[PDB]
Parts: sequence; structure tokens; C-alpha cells
Amino acid sequence: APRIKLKILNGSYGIARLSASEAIPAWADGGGFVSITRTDDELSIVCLIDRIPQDVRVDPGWSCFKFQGPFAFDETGIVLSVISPLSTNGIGIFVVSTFDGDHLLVRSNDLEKTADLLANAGHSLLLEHHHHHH
Repeated sequence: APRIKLKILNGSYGIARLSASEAIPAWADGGGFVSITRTDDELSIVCLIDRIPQDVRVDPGWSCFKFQGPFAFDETGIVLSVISPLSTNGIGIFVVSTFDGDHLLVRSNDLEKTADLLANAGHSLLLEHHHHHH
């Protein structure tokens, strides 16, 4: 199984749901991880909870991880290797693939269990981030 390096991101994330035809809100793009996806039925926005307004439907309380470094692989399931230990053990997953690689979000209350499960599965976790306020 591939051993993946996962880097935690600072901040609390949320998944907002907007109207399928609504314009991208001004609060969507900003600092941190941002994923704006429009489909034939919804306009979904993942971003720091701080920017999500109170008049928008949202699934809050998420933590984000970035799949790290170069990906020289040989037909191996990088995403599979990471989500298998989580999904098989009751941990909900939210995956956002990108040109460079992938990001994974799990509910913040599942952070400790997620870290234990991923380490046991052989993955490396960089859990450093500047959380404390100013």
C-alpha cells in the first residue's frame, strides 16, 4: 500500500450549499483552502467557516488535509490508500482532487481517530499549524 504524507491545514472549514444558478459569492474566495463546485443541482462551496454567512445552508465543523509532495507512483490508488482506513471505520470523508493532487476533509470531531487510523495504515502526518489567535 502507498504511504502518503498528509499535511493538516489550520482553521475550521464548512461546506456551504447555494442555489445552482447563483453567482459565486464575494465571500467564497479568500485565504485558505477554497473549493467552489457548480453542478446541475447545486453550487457547493468549501472554505473557512469564518467567511460563511448565517443566511446560507452549511455543514460546518471540518478539518482539511493536503496530500503532500511529488506523486511518482505506479498505478497505485493514492486516494484509496487514504480513505479506505477511514471509510471502513466509520469516518466520513470529503475529497477534493486538484490538478496537483488531492485534499481531504473530515469532521473536526473525527480528527484524533483519523490520525490514529492513518498512522496505523502506514501514512505520515504533519500535524503542525498556527492555530492560536493573535
